[PDB]
Order: sequence, then C-alpha cells, then structure tokens
Amino acid sequence: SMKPHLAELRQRLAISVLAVFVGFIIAFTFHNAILGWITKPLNNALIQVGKIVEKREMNGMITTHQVGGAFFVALKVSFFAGILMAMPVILWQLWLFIAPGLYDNEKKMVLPFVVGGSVMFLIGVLFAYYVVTPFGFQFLITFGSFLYTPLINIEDYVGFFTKILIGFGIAFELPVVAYFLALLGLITDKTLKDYFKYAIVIIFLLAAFLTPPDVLTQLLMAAPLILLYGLSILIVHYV
Amino acid sequence: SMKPHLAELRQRLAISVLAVFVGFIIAFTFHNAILGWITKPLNNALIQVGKIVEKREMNGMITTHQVGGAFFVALKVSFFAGILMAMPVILWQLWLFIAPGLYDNEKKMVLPFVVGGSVMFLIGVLFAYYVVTPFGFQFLITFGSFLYTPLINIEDYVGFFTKILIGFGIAFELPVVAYFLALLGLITDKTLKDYFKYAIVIIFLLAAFLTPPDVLTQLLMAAPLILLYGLSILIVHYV
Amino acid sequence: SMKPHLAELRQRLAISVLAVFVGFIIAFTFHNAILGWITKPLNNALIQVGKIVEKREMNGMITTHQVGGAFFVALKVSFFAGILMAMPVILWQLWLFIAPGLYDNEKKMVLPFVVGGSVMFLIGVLFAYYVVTPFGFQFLITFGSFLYTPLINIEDYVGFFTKILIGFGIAFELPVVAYFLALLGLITDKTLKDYFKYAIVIIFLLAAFLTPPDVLTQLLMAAPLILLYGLSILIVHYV
Amino acid sequence: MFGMGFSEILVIALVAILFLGPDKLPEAMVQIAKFFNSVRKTIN
Amino acid sequence: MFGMGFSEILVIALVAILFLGPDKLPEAMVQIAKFFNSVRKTIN
Amino acid sequence: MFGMGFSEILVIALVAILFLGPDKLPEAMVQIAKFFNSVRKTIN
Repeated sequence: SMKPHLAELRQRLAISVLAVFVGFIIAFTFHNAILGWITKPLNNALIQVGKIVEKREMNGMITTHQVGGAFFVALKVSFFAGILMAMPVILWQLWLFIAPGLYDNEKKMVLPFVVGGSVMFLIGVLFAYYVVTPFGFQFLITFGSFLYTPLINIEDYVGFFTKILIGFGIAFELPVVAYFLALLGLITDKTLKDYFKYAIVIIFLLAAFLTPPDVLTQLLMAAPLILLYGLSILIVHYV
Repeated sequence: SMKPHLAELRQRLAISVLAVFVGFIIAFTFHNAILGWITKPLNNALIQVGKIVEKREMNGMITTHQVGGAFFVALKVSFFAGILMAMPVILWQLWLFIAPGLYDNEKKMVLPFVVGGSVMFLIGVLFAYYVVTPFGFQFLITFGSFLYTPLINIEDYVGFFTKILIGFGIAFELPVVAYFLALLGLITDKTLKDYFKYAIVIIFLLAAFLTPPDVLTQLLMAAPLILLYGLSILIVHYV
Repeated sequence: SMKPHLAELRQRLAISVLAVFVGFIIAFTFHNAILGWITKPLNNALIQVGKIVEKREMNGMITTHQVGGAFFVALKVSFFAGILMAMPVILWQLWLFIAPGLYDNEKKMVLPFVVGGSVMFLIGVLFAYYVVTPFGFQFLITFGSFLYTPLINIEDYVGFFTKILIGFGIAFELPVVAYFLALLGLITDKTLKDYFKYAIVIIFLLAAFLTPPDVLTQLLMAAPLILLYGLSILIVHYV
Repeated sequence: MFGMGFSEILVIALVAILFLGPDKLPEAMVQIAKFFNSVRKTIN
Repeated sequence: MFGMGFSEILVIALVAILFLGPDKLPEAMVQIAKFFNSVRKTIN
Repeated sequence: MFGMGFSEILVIALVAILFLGPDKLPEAMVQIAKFFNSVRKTIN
C-alpha cells in the first residue's frame, strides 16, 4: 500500500532536493548581483533621506553586526533564489505525484490555475519591489530620521525584504484564487460573508504563526489578511 | 449556564478592546512626546559618559538598525500607552464581571486594595524612571565605555526600558500585597518561611517564563524575586 | 529506594553549584582579561581588513547595541568561565555518583578515557582559537568588506565565538571516542556504515536543536557532523 | 510553540470569543472535539 | 515552550532537587499528579 | 519546540524519507512506537 507511495515520493523528493542544491549553487555564483538587487532600494532610500536631512539641517548606511552576518546573508539569498529556481521542478514533480489521482476534468481545472497563480505571484513580487518598496522605505527611514541614525544591518533587512516580497506575492494570489473559485462555482459572496467568523480566527492564528511572539506584529499581519478577505468578498460579489 | 457568561464576557471584552484601540489612537497622536520621554534617560546617559570618556582621553548615540525598527517602535509605544490608558476601563469591566460573585465584605476588602496597588505601581514606575534609570544607565554605559562604542538601537531599548518600569512597579506592588494579607490576616511569617521551598521553584519558573531561554537571564530575574520574597517575610514579621 | 539517591544527588548538586558560583566570582574578577582574550581575534581581523580596504580604496569596530549588552556580556563570559572552572569538580562529583554502579574494569576503561577526552577538547579549543579564528574571522570580515560596514556588536559575537570553541572541542572529541570504541572493541566500520541512515536523521535533529529555527543554519550545522561521521568511519576502518 | 506566544494565544481566544460569541463558540468547540476524536480513532 | 529553554527546565529541576530534596519532592510529585488527575476527571 | 521550527521538522522528515526510504522507515516507525509503549507502561 504505502510501499510505492514511499518509493516514488523518495525519488521525487530526491530530484527536488537536487534541484534546490543546483539552484543554490547558481545563486551563490551570482550572489553579488542578487544582493545588489536586494539592497538597491535600501541604498536609494538612505541617499534620499540623507538629502532630506541635509536640507532640513542647513549618517546612515548598510552595516553588518556579525561575520556570519555577511556570509550567512549571501548563503540565505542563494538558498532562497535556489528554492525559487527549483520551484518549477518541485511543482512539476508534485504534479507528477498528484496527477494519477485526479480525473481528466480536474487536470484542466488545475493546470491553468497554477499558471495564473504563478503569474499573479510574479506580478505581486514585481509590484512589491518596484512600486511599494521605494515609497515605503523612504517613508520608514524618514519616520525615524529626526531622532535616530539609520544604521541598517543587512541580516535583518534580507529577512524583512523577503517577507515583503513573499507576502505581496501571496496577497496578489489570494484574490485570484477567490475569483477562480467564483468563476467555476464553489463559493459565493454568502459563503465568504458567513464564514468570516472562522476566517478571522484562522487569520489571527496565521498571523501568530507567521510573526514573532509579539501581539502587535500579529495584529499588523492580521489587518492585511482581513483587508484581503474583504476584497475577496467584493470580487466574488461582482462575479 | 455558559450562555450569559459568554454573552456578558463578549460585550465586556468588546468594550475593553475599543478602549485599547482609542488609547492606541491617542498614544500614536502623542508618540513623539512619549518616545522623547522614554529616550530622555538614554540621551542623558550617553552625553554624560561621553563627557567622562572625553575627560579620560584628553561616539555613541541612539540608532535604528531597521525600518520597521523606528515605525514599529512608535507603534509599540502607542500600544503600551493605549493599554495603560484603557487599564481603568478594563479593570472596571473586570470588576463588573466579578462583582456579582463576591459577597459584600469582599467588595470593601478589594476596592481600596485595588487603589493602593495601582498607587504603588505608579510610585514604582516613577521611582524606576527618575531614580533608578539615570544612575543605572550611566553605570551600564560606563561599564563598556573603555572597550566598545555604544550604538544603542531604539528597538531593543524600548523593550528593555518597558521591562524595567513594569518590573519595578510589580516589585513595589508585591510587598504591598504581603502587607495587605498580613493586616487582614491570611498569612504569617511562618507561612512565608515554610512555603519558600515551593516559592523558589515558582520564582525560577516565572524567571524562565519572563526571560529569553538563557539560564543567566533566568538567574538574573530570579534574584530580585528572591529578595522581594525576603523583604516580604520581614514585612509580615514586623506586622 | 530513591531516598538515598535523592539525598546524595542533592549534596553533589549543591557542591557543583557552589563550585560554579565560586568560578563565576573568579571569572568576573578577571572578566576584563577574559573579554580581552575573547575579543583579540575580532580586533585583529578588523585592523587587517581595514588595511585591506584602505589599500583597495587608495570604518568598523566593536560596538554595543545595548547597555545590558556590555554588562550582560561580562556576566555571560564570567558564567561560562565559571562552568569551565567548576567542570573538574562537577565531573568528580558525577564520578562519585556513578562509580558504585560500575565494575572494576569499567573504572579503568573510563577514567583514562575521561582524561583523553578532556585533553582532546582542550586541543580542539586551542586549535579553534589560534588557527581557525584568525583566518576565519579575516575571511568573514573581508567577505562583506566591499559592501557593508562591520559594526560588530559584542552581544552576538560572544555567543558566536563560544559556539565556535565549544563545537571545535566537541569535533575533536568525537573522533577520539570513535577511536576508543574501535580499540576496546564495540563498533566496526560496518557498524558505522550500516547505521548512517539513522545517524544522519539524528544529526539533522541535533542541528535543529542546536541552531535557530532557520533551515539554512540546520544544514550548515549538519554538514560538519556528517563530515565528522565520515572521518570517524575512516578512523575505525584503519583501526 | 512555533513562534506563537502566550499573549498571541490569548489574542486568538479573544477574537474567538468576540466573533464566534455566545452561539457557534460551543458549536465550534464540539466540532473541534469531534475532529480530534475522529483523528484519534483513525490513528488507533 | 514559550521562551523557556531546555537548560532553564534543567535549572528548575536543579532548584527543585536542591530545595525540596529527599523529602517533600515525592510529596510534591504526588500532589502534582493528583492535581493533574483531578483536572483530567473534571474535563472528562 | 526548543529552538526547532516547523521547517526544521519538515527537513528532518525529508531526511528520514530520503535515507530510510521505502524500507526501514516503517521498521523505524514501529520501533519508535514500541519504545514509546514501553516507556508508557514503565511509567504507569
């Protein structure tokens, strides 16, 4: 019973692990370029706020507080980029695992959905970076510019930046899954309005899981999820 | 059975949540003032130790190591001040919940006790700030003044400062709790001397709960609690 | 049954705790010397990389991001040195606890093994410091030298450095225990090769336990353990 | 518990009390208990 | 377990062995077991 | 769980699947279950 489902899973997990490793190798080869891409908005915001502060008066830059800091930041960036490059291979292998269980209609139900969701994730990441990150970074540096000196360390910044990008990708995806489920027909506006009582509890659970043990971070993460749920209700209503 | 005790609890928790939200709004309106109040001892200590260091030789200041750093420090301060301002509303709603359960004598026992405990908490926080924080901060800055440079970031400092104030308030409360239980009569010096075996274990459990997983922080938090227990024993003995 | 095994265990734990306290007192008396010893490689690497950076162009130093930072770093160093100083007393008390359970041959088997393991641990710590720490620290500072500014804070550095020394000591020890078990005769190369499947799972569990919840740290800690296992297999094979 | 503090658990409980309420909170509790019992009996 | 490491648990056990000791540690263990059993039978 | 995140548990499970595999993984699971049952019956 479980013997073939463990042998095949073992082989597919092995191929996925090999893909992640090769992606990590390529990403560590180009880690200077990836780190430059990641840190470009931070440098731009620091220069802009330096100009603002110099105008007001008439410094801050990127730091490392550990050796493992810079080296591990390169390794972390390479690992994430490798996981991303392996994602087509991992997803195709998961599809190969799941496919003999789905019927013929479910196959065409799923595949275009996967392509559209991936496209929306990419659009969300690009939007996050190019639109959100400049203005948000400028605002957040300028918020503590007249009090504190911005000695921004790369170790926390890489995680912060990756969280922003991944979260915006997921935020672009969730409306699309709502619109898909509305088009095919599995949920209506009534379903999303009547399941909000449980949705909000699950949202706060997810916020606790995805944030440090502080309550304030939990609320700061739950608010976008509640807004996404409301936007989803609107989308399914107009469908 | 649980239907009214869930409906009433729901309404009172709603009132408390609304009060906390309004307090957060007011506190974020005055967050610059509250942050200046919180950071004033840090600036004073840095200037004083700078004078000491310049005297010895013949720099350090407040920093931000993240963007979310400054913005989230403002949000954290506003959240704490909001909780503090809502505390009368929350305590009054808790009293409204518990009151039909206590007899008429327990009410007269409790209310002045609540007032006295709140007063002692306030006195402890004020003492912490005005007496302890200057001297302690100067000592701690000067301890590492001849080796390292004090690039103190606001993100950890706000938590440290809040822990200091809350702990000193609680430390001022607990002897008052012992004195109240001694005057009214529920414990004697024998009770506190005979239950120290379990008191110390509970103290170490609390120190583990209220500190990072390091053992040294656990001992550093247990020692003041043991001293508070001894002072409590003295207070009850002299009553 | 358990009454003597609790009374004796209590007395031996009391002796060990008193030894740790005395060791901490001595270590805090000499905490300036111990901190200078711990920070010497960091200063050396910073000066060397400063020379390299100035050569390329034609700054970084040790900081404190909290005040509890410097004082707690002194306390932390003193605590570890106290544990190290008391370690002979703790080990001797543990030997007294365990000895009446071992037979006469096990005694001779164990005590030289304890001496050899302690010596190997010391050699590993000395190797870590004097050989590894200079080159490793220089490499790691120079890795992010052309991008970031190394504002290395003592709080994280003390922990990182302690992990390096402890891990190198344990790494020097594990081959010696493999060689001892191969000499006395309890394992062979077949035993170590046939139990690698479970050994790698236990290694990943240990890496998860000994590292932050990040997966990358887990892999970075598992790799040396796998290499040590392979070296152990080689040692047992040649024995 | 996996980056989920005690205060976060209390906040989740607060949200559950506020939004589920006098009704559907006992229903949700009994549904969770039934799911746990089904899981236990399946893994038995 | 809520910012409570394994070493902190070991220190709590150390304090329990030191201060409770040969006596009152089995008593405390049996009292804790009785409290846990009472809680289990009440929530049943 | 004592500085061990969910992703680390997933990685440990991945390593167990990869290195134990179709065989010796059910054997290891039944051995772990037997050890847990023995511990439970001894502490009873």
